Amino acid sequence: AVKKFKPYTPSRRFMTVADFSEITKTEPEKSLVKPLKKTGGRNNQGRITVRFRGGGHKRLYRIIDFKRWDKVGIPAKVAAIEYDPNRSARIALLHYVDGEKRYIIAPDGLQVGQQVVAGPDAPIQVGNALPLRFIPVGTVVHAVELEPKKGAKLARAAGTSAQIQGREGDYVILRLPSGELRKVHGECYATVGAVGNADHKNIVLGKAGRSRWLGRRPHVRGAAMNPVDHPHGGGEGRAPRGRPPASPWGWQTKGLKTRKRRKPSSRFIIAR
Amino acid sequence: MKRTWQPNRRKRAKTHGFRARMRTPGGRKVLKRRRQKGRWRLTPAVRKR
RNA sequence: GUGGGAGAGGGUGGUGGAAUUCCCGGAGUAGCGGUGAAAUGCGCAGAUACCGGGAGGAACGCCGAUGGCGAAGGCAGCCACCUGGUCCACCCGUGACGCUGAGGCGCGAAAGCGUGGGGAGCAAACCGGAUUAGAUACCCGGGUAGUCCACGCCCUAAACG
RNA sequence: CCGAGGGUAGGGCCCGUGACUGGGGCGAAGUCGUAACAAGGUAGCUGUACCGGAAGGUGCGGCUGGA
RNA sequence: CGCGGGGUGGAGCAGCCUGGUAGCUCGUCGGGCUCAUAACCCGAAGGUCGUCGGUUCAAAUCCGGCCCCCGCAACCA
RNA sequence: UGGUUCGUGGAGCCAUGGGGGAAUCUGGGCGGACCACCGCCUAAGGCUAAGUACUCCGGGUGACCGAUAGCGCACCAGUAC
RNA sequence: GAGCUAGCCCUGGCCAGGGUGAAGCUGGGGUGAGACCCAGUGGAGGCCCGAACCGGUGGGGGAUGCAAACCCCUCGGAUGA
RNA sequence: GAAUGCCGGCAUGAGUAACGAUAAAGAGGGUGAGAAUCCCUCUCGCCGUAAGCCCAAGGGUUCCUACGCAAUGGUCGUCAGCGUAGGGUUAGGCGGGACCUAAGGUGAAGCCGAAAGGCGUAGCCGAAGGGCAGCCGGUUAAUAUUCCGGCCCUUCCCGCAGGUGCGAUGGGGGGACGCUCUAGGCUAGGGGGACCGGAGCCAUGGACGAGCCCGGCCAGAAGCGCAGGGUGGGAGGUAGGCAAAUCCGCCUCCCAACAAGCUCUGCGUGGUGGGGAAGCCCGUACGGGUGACAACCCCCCGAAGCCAGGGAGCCAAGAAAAGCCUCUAAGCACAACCUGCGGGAACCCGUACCGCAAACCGACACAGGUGGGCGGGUGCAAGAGCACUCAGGCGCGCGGGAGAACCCUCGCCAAGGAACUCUGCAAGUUGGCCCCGUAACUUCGGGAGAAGGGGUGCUCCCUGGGGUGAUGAGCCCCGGGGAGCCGCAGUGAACAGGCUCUGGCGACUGUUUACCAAAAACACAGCUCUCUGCGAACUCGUAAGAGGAGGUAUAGGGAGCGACGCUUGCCCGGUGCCGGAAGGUCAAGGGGAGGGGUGCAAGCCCCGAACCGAAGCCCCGGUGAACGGCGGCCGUAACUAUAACGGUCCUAAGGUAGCGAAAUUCCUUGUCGGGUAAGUUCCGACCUGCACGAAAAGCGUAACGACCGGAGCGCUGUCUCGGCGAGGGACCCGGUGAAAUUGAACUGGCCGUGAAGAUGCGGCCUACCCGUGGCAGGACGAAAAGACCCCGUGGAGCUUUACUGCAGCC
RNA sequence: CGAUGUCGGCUCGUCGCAUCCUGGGGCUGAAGAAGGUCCCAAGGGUUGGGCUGUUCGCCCAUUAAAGCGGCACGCGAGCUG
Ligand SMILES: NC[C@@H]1O[C@H](O[C@H]2[C@@H](O)[C@H](O[C@@H]3[C@@H](O)[C@H](N)C[C@H](N)[C@H]3O[C@H]3O[C@H](CO)[C@@H](O)[C@H](O)[C@H]3N)O[C@@H]2CO)[C@H](N)[C@@H](O)[C@@H]1O
Ligand SMILES: [Mg+2]
Ligand SMILES: [Mg+2]
Ligand SMILES: [Mg+2]
Ligand SMILES: [Mg+2]
Ligand SMILES: [Mg+2]
Ligand SMILES: [Mg+2]
Ligand SMILES: [Mg+2]
Ligand SMILES: [Mg+2]
Ligand SMILES: [Mg+2]
Ligand SMILES: [Mg+2]
Ligand SMILES: [Mg+2]
Ligand SMILES: [Mg+2]
Ligand SMILES: [Mg+2]
Ligand SMILES: [Mg+2]
Ligand SMILES: [Mg+2]
Ligand SMILES: [Mg+2]
Ligand SMILES: [Mg+2]
Ligand SMILES: [Mg+2]
Ligand SMILES: [Mg+2]
Ligand SMILES: [Mg+2]
Ligand SMILES: [Mg+2]
Ligand SMILES: [Mg+2]
Ligand SMILES: [Mg+2]
Ligand SMILES: [Mg+2]
Ligand SMILES: [Mg+2]
Ligand SMILES: [Mg+2]
Ligand SMILES: [Mg+2]
Ligand SMILES: [Mg+2]
Ligand SMILES: [Mg+2]
Ligand SMILES: [Mg+2]
Ligand SMILES: [Mg+2]
Ligand SMILES: [Mg+2]
Ligand SMILES: [Mg+2]
Ligand SMILES: [Mg+2]
Ligand SMILES: [Mg+2]
Ligand SMILES: [Mg+2]
Ligand SMILES: [Mg+2]
Ligand SMILES: [Mg+2]
Ligand SMILES: [Mg+2]
Ligand SMILES: [Mg+2]
Ligand SMILES: [Mg+2]
Ligand SMILES: [Mg+2]
Ligand SMILES: [Mg+2]
Ligand SMILES: [Mg+2]
Ligand SMILES: [Mg+2]
Ligand SMILES: [Mg+2]
Ligand SMILES: [Mg+2]
Ligand SMILES: [Mg+2]
Ligand SMILES: [Mg+2]
Ligand SMILES: [Mg+2]
Ligand SMILES: [Mg+2]
Ligand SMILES: [Mg+2]
Ligand SMILES: [Mg+2]
Ligand SMILES: [Mg+2]
Ligand SMILES: [Mg+2]
Ligand SMILES: [Mg+2]
Ligand SMILES: [Mg+2]
Ligand SMILES: [Mg+2]
Ligand SMILES: [Mg+2]
Ligand SMILES: [Mg+2]
Ligand SMILES: [Mg+2]
Ligand SMILES: [Mg+2]
Ligand SMILES: [Mg+2]
Ligand SMILES: [Mg+2]
Ligand SMILES: [Mg+2]
Ligand SMILES: [Mg+2]
Ligand SMILES: [Mg+2]
Ligand SMILES: [Mg+2]
Ligand SMILES: [Mg+2]
Ligand SMILES: [Mg+2]
Ligand SMILES: [Mg+2]
Ligand SMILES: [Mg+2]
Ligand SMILES: [Mg+2]
Ligand SMILES: [Mg+2]
Ligand SMILES: [Mg+2]
Ligand SMILES: [Mg+2]
Ligand SMILES: [Mg+2]
Ligand SMILES: [Mg+2]
Ligand SMILES: [Mg+2]
Ligand SMILES: [Mg+2]
Ligand SMILES: [Mg+2]
Ligand SMILES: [Mg+2]
Ligand SMILES: [Mg+2]
Ligand SMILES: [Mg+2]
Ligand SMILES: [Mg+2]
Ligand SMILES: [Mg+2]
Ligand SMILES: [Mg+2]
Ligand SMILES: [Mg+2]
Ligand SMILES: [Mg+2]
Ligand SMILES: [Mg+2]
Ligand SMILES: [Mg+2]
Ligand SMILES: [Mg+2]
Ligand SMILES: [Mg+2]
Ligand SMILES: [Mg+2]
Ligand SMILES: [Mg+2]
Ligand SMILES: [Mg+2]
Ligand SMILES: [Mg+2]
Ligand SMILES: [Mg+2]
Ligand SMILES: [Mg+2]
Ligand SMILES: [Mg+2]
Ligand SMILES: [Mg+2]
Ligand SMILES: [Mg+2]
Ligand SMILES: [Mg+2]
Ligand SMILES: [Mg+2]
Ligand SMILES: [Mg+2]
Ligand SMILES: [Mg+2]
Ligand SMILES: [Mg+2]
Ligand SMILES: [Mg+2]
Ligand SMILES: [Mg+2]
Ligand SMILES: [Mg+2]
Ligand SMILES: [Mg+2]
Ligand SMILES: [Mg+2]
Ligand SMILES: [Mg+2]
Ligand SMILES: [Mg+2]
Ligand SMILES: [Mg+2]
Ligand SMILES: [Mg+2]
Ligand SMILES: [Mg+2]
Ligand SMILES: [Mg+2]
Ligand SMILES: [Mg+2]
Ligand SMILES: [Mg+2]
Ligand SMILES: [Mg+2]
Ligand SMILES: [Mg+2]
Ligand SMILES: [Mg+2]
Ligand SMILES: [Mg+2]
Ligand SMILES: [Mg+2]
Ligand SMILES: [Mg+2]
Ligand SMILES: [Mg+2]
Ligand SMILES: [Mg+2]
Ligand SMILES: [Mg+2]
Ligand SMILES: [Mg+2]
Ligand SMILES: [Mg+2]
Ligand SMILES: [Mg+2]
Ligand SMILES: [Mg+2]
Ligand SMILES: [Mg+2]
Ligand SMILES: [Mg+2]
Ligand SMILES: [Mg+2]
Ligand SMILES: [Mg+2]
Ligand SMILES: [Mg+2]
Ligand SMILES: [Mg+2]
Ligand SMILES: [Mg+2]
Ligand SMILES: [Mg+2]
Ligand SMILES: [Mg+2]
Ligand SMILES: [Mg+2]
Ligand SMILES: [Mg+2]
Ligand SMILES: [Mg+2]
Ligand SMILES: [Mg+2]
Ligand SMILES: [Mg+2]
Ligand SMILES: [Mg+2]
Ligand SMILES: [Mg+2]
Ligand SMILES: [Mg+2]
Ligand SMILES: [Mg+2]
Ligand SMILES: [Mg+2]
Ligand SMILES: [Mg+2]
Ligand SMILES: [Mg+2]
Ligand SMILES: [Mg+2]
Ligand SMILES: [Mg+2]
Ligand SMILES: [Mg+2]
Ligand SMILES: [Mg+2]
Ligand SMILES: [Mg+2]
Ligand SMILES: [Mg+2]
Ligand SMILES: [Mg+2]
Ligand SMILES: [Mg+2]
Ligand SMILES: [Mg+2]
Ligand SMILES: [Mg+2]
Repeated sequence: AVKKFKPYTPSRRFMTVADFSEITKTEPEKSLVKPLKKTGGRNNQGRITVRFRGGGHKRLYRIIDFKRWDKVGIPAKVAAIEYDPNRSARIALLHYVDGEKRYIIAPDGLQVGQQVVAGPDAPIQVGNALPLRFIPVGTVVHAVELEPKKGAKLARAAGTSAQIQGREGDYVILRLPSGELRKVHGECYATVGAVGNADHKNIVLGKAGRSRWLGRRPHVRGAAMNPVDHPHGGGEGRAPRGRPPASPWGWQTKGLKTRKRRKPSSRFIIAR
Repeated sequence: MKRTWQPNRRKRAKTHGFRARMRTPGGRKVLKRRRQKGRWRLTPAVRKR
């Protein structure tokens, strides 16, 4: 839906906030299962190695369930859907009959009170997790494992999915959010449905501060700098570059393919 | 204005203390040099309890 | 009201095959495209033609009509749901309850605008190749918006009987 | 007190005028090209959009005021 | 003032560096087609190569001096 | 590749990072590519005095200084600052 | 050497008093249902005036200074990047 | 004898400048060898959201007392933060530690690295964060929440007594949390009082008066009362909480839906303890006594503090661990653990004083900087603002006279009002609040405090709402209406926008050259390109590893452009990147045709053509929100002019829209038009664009701006054109007393001359010796071994298709 | 070049004369008035504004006139910037 504001201030005239109506009466989270201390820090042991990180709201990590094959066969009741500061998506709090409480990343269409479960069994319904094999060709799916028993790694961003395209002996072909065509092992779990919160892309930050709230420090142009700092630094009053556009570290930034050629992963990929 | 000396007993101790110098080869040599020199004070005297 | 009947009338979901284009595999050569005639273009880096597989999008041949439905604009493969109008029989009920309708409100092809999606074929603009005195055209080879979808605007027409 | 009127301040309407600019009307025999009327030599007309010295062309859908 | 590029039939251009032959398009002229004009078709005409000098057997062409033309430069103060 | 006087040189010898990979005296290395001959040694395990270097420390001597010299310090100096 | 300075990380603190009055909620109106429109309530904001505070705009003074960056009048922000 | 030489010493300027905020002083009396400066009293002035008081950090003897004055104090000094000596810092409850964890640090296991070393789960260290039991008075010259008095607590250990399965570093519960707005009841603090207490006091015209002045509390266990925080009770089934659980969790039925009940805090009350002014007398440097058997009561305001884990709203979604509750395991159940009561045990370190400052950081008793808490009263709409002022603390450690110029700071002015000048720079007008009233334009919010106005004090009369009180008085907030009064003037003092029009640039709030630039620069939401499939790309590191990310294409990196609106045309020839199982070339390697050196030979050892050989390049295609680029010369219309039209040459293609003498226009003050008496600027146009132009974006744009340009109104010492006045200096006296500079000096003008600008040489002219206050023409005056310029085969930062390497990648 | 601060403005002047004005004078194609042109002559005077950093210049309104130049393009230990 997206919340919109009137221009009672500049920067409030474009600003735009998510709709939280799917956030069920459960705004503060769940101890026990999560949260952990989350360790803010824009850099490695010592030095900054990703520029322009820092500031922005304190967070608690929700330790979510990315391998659903523990509770094969054990169903769970979806108890709530809550805000997760550390991902684009929303998260489902679910209660297993087992007693155990996990969070699943919350797919589009998930309703509270719903039944959900994981395993070879598993009715093909939104919320359920299955090894890729038993899932019908053509169904859209998410939180897909890359290699079996290694955890969900594909399609967890808000409003993303992959579609099952066909099969090939032990592998089923996937079409990933990027549009790539991937052979992913049959035995990999993946949960049916799309991610949801799909209006995430429609949000307009609206002002500088908002950027900072999310811990995004001001990014400065190479043009703004000096020859010591950047290939684009200097010279006089503005300058068009004077070389093929580059990163600060000298590599070209328009076109230069960067995936290494001889990756053994290659023989499992069929697209862009 | 604000000058450059902003005394702190803990800082002076953690920074220039006998135990800091002892911790690394760089520092151990400092004690060696100061000893051979005949320095009355190997490290700065940080006070208080 | 009871009882039926025809329908491309509307919205939503789902699905089928033919064909085009791209990919892969097989077999296979020396030309294929194209026009009034040609050229640009494509092709021994293996084209065109043929077979096999895959992907994707748009439009539904035959039925099909000089036919049907709608208030118009308009609506055409199939299935299901939801829903509007309408016509007949019976003459049961109400009982003048009617007609039109400034303004208002809604609907309104195509092209067009916004946000996001999709993009096979076609195709403004655009670039080529011919034609001409010149061609910013007609013909030829390419090709982006757009054409398709969702939501929101736009209100025009030979919206013509 | 009110009060003609003067003063100040800011609006609304109307008329006049302005370098320059926009298109228009009218003016016997200046230029370019051929768009239309005959299948006008690309049927025409049309709403829209884009492009073009110009008439105009082309895309989309429409109409018979054409076969 | 400095620099380097240019003047060729009526128009615009080639021809020079490897000296001896000046060619292309348009235009002009005569004829044909048409009722007529353009288009089109058949024929023809047309150039002291900016001027001055000599180098050579021979200069559009090589080298100097002027002359217009074009472009660049003129910076630190 | 380093070492040697040796800087790729006709470039040996002595070490080695990488690859291939023997033999036990009629076996192996060397004498400046290489080959023949004649000779010299006996690799891939270790230890080993003395002669040699140095002067914090003590002693001796000085065509060495004599308090701006001589050690930074003749003096409570690596101090005060 | 980051006891100045730059950035980030962990944990605390501070921001007088005024204005302006977004959404929403409530009632009323409108419709077939809506949109929408009226109040009333509400208390949003890199909103406004303005201290503390954080700055350093213009002018003057100061120039062997009170001061190796200061003072005076003036001025920007002051719930946020 | 020279080195802007080194070390030292002493001159010069010079009794000069200065003596550190313009908050300010005067006098009487002491002490003393000696008083502007020390003690005291009286008067005066300054601070008072401090210039008062309390914590922290830092400092480290500076605290208190006695005796001292050579030095330290910008003067003096009997004084002191100075010198000598002596004393002074008392804790189970305050802070820190025998408690816990954060970032980070260290680090067993483990990984890595020539060595040094680098990583690194558990653990350990790490604190203004969590946990945690003392409040109010009195004493010292100097400490006290530490000693003492009263009242009240916590842990241990050992006992008795009564309960229960007890029982772990292990499970679970809790602890446990954002920002803004906030209710109810409280305390802190404050205002009033005809009421209670109190020394006293009638002044100078009046007043013996519900007269003035001073003061009317603090702490406090159990138990109560008022607020308020936390929280459901059963019973079953159980596969999860990494063994086990009765615990938690999940399901299912019953009872509650309430704070009813249990707790747990805060506040009042409390046995009791304590405090208790003005004024007067005293002798202190200061405190003591009396006032007093002090009284110790009623109203009202009221927090940002308390109840606290209160409530509502919002998105950016808001530490950890221990203590504490509970659950069970090993074990043990003559243990143990809980509850009650006794007795005993309770260590270590800090404690002085300074602390917005003369004791801290600035070489100084330095106009600077320094974190947290309290910070009274009255008035001004409010307030931590502003004026006065409590408590309390100060007069800033040189003075005294004078009444010149000149400077700083301030006040006022005839007439004119920007004529000043680069510019209204500066200075002035304006100013708070209530009420009228407000345009273009606009993104519908704004522009808006637009503009422009009026009201503002005091007195009496009538009168409307609330709050606290019972529905009332008072007390406290807000209002309305009616007469009148005084002054030049009623936010009568202090604090408190000058306004408009129109362009440029940037959308906007923000950021920046700390110490000459705050901007039109950076940033910014947003837009497009491009890389990246996850052991991602990329970045740091030799590595291990880490960031990215405990993320996964709506995500992450790189680049540009920079809200928004309308839009971003053509060129892929070169360079870049992307795509091409063809070809050409291409190294090590493979291969050996063939030949060479020695050997009597078997042999050993050399070169070596075909030919198979990667990426890279060449070659073939693509691609401009990739690097970039986007023409010339002639002719032509029935007045001239001009050129829709044409010819030709070249290119990869020949700048479209829109803008244009511009932050771009050289010729240039282009040419018209507007503002003006007059306009190199400014605004609107034309286009002949030296040398605009479409994401180094193009043309626009409401709003915003300590940005930059132009105009007008208002107002003024900016100016005509100055004048006067104030105070701080300047000047004279007493006290302390520098500095750069300096070859030596017995240092005149003119015309000459001289290395070409002479106090010094020549001629001439002038001129008695020495100072004081002033002015700056000169001493090519001081200051910096010229910044510009050149030179040196001097140095650095930067660039690239300079050379040569290296990391990196293929 | 071990430093001669560099445009313009302001402030204060001063000097030369090849004089802009005023005084004196000759010729004039000087009727008079007013001009023209040369000679003598510096004693004194030589305005205020608009644009521009400007010097200069162009205007505006006046005037007896709106003089040229020198003094380190006079003058920054005098100011401005
Ligand atoms: N005529 C009415 C409107 O104006 C234009 O018309 C004007 C012009 O286009 C037109 O020009 C014509 C030209 O078209 C035609 N081919 C040649 C003719 N000689 C010209 O003629 C014109 O100019 C001359 C002077 O030179 C006058 O004397 C004459 O009257 C006038 N018509 O003359 C018209 C003036 O009246 C539009 N073209 C026309 O279609 C439109 O409807
Ligand atoms: Mg690192
Ligand atoms: Mg480290
Ligand atoms: Mg978008
Ligand atoms: Mg940036
Ligand atoms: Mg820069
Ligand atoms: Mg570089
Ligand atoms: Mg430039
Ligand atoms: Mg360039
Ligand atoms: Mg550059
Ligand atoms: Mg094939
Ligand atoms: Mg029906
Ligand atoms: Mg009937
Ligand atoms: Mg009737
Ligand atoms: Mg009708
Ligand atoms: Mg429509
Ligand atoms: Mg359409
Ligand atoms: Mg468009
Ligand atoms: Mg669209
Ligand atoms: Mg096509
Ligand atoms: Mg076509
Ligand atoms: Mg019809
Ligand atoms: Mg008009
Ligand atoms: Mg036609
Ligand atoms: Mg025609
Ligand atoms: Mg036609
Ligand atoms: Mg059309
Ligand atoms: Mg076209
Ligand atoms: Mg008609
Ligand atoms: Mg002819
Ligand atoms: Mg220079
Ligand atoms: Mg230069
Ligand atoms: Mg060597
Ligand atoms: Mg080896
Ligand atoms: Mg050997
Ligand atoms: Mg050998
Ligand atoms: Mg040998
Ligand atoms: Mg030999
Ligand atoms: Mg030997
Ligand atoms: Mg001697
Ligand atoms: Mg000595
Ligand atoms: Mg001696
Ligand atoms: Mg010495
Ligand atoms: Mg820091
Ligand atoms: Mg506020
Ligand atoms: Mg409202
Ligand atoms: Mg507010
Ligand atoms: Mg604000
Ligand atoms: Mg405060
Ligand atoms: Mg700053
Ligand atoms: Mg300032
Ligand atoms: Mg000065
Ligand atoms: Mg301020
Ligand atoms: Mg503000
Ligand atoms: Mg403010
Ligand atoms: Mg000498
Ligand atoms: Mg000396
Ligand atoms: Mg003197
Ligand atoms: Mg003096
Ligand atoms: Mg003096
Ligand atoms: Mg003083
Ligand atoms: Mg005063
Ligand atoms: Mg005496
Ligand atoms: Mg006062
Ligand atoms: Mg002492
Ligand atoms: Mg003392
Ligand atoms: Mg004494
Ligand atoms: Mg003294
Ligand atoms: Mg004495
Ligand atoms: Mg003492
Ligand atoms: Mg102990
Ligand atoms: Mg500890
Ligand atoms: Mg370590
Ligand atoms: Mg750790
Ligand atoms: Mg610990
Ligand atoms: Mg604590
Ligand atoms: Mg404690
Ligand atoms: Mg004390
Ligand atoms: Mg006690
Ligand atoms: Mg137990
Ligand atoms: Mg626990
Ligand atoms: Mg009290
Ligand atoms: Mg009396
Ligand atoms: Mg009282
Ligand atoms: Mg268990
Ligand atoms: Mg007393
Ligand atoms: Mg709460
Ligand atoms: Mg622990
Ligand atoms: Mg103490
Ligand atoms: Mg104390
Ligand atoms: Mg303080
Ligand atoms: Mg003090
Ligand atoms: Mg002092
Ligand atoms: Mg101070
Ligand atoms: Mg000090
Ligand atoms: Mg401060
Ligand atoms: Mg207060
Ligand atoms: Mg107050
Ligand atoms: Mg008050
Ligand atoms: Mg006020
Ligand atoms: Mg104040
Ligand atoms: Mg005046
Ligand atoms: Mg006056
Ligand atoms: Mg006036
Ligand atoms: Mg002026
Ligand atoms: Mg002037
Ligand atoms: Mg101006
Ligand atoms: Mg001003
Ligand atoms: Mg305005
Ligand atoms: Mg009045
Ligand atoms: Mg800006
Ligand atoms: Mg600066
Ligand atoms: Mg500044
Ligand atoms: Mg600024
Ligand atoms: Mg944009
Ligand atoms: Mg990693
Ligand atoms: Mg991570
Ligand atoms: Mg930019
Ligand atoms: Mg472009
Ligand atoms: Mg190109
Ligand atoms: Mg290319
Ligand atoms: Mg190409
Ligand atoms: Mg390639
Ligand atoms: Mg080879
Ligand atoms: Mg190759
Ligand atoms: Mg074009
Ligand atoms: Mg122009
Ligand atoms: Mg003009
Ligand atoms: Mg003016
Ligand atoms: Mg004018
Ligand atoms: Mg203009
Ligand atoms: Mg530009
Ligand atoms: Mg561009
Ligand atoms: Mg821009
Ligand atoms: Mg513009
Ligand atoms: Mg604007
Ligand atoms: Mg700003
Ligand atoms: Mg600004
Ligand atoms: Mg004045
Ligand atoms: Mg005066
Ligand atoms: Mg005075
Ligand atoms: Mg004196
Ligand atoms: Mg000297
Ligand atoms: Mg003399
Ligand atoms: Mg001379
Ligand atoms: Mg002499
Ligand atoms: Mg002389
Ligand atoms: Mg003198
Ligand atoms: Mg002088
Ligand atoms: Mg002076
Ligand atoms: Mg001078
Ligand atoms: Mg020099
Ligand atoms: Mg050289
Ligand atoms: Mg010089
Ligand atoms: Mg000198
Ligand atoms: Mg000098
Ligand atoms: Mg004369
Ligand atoms: Mg005369
Ligand atoms: Mg000016
Ligand atoms: Mg002069
Ligand atoms: Mg000159
Ligand atoms: Mg000049
Ligand atoms: Mg000068
Ligand atoms: Mg001077
Ligand atoms: Mg300047």
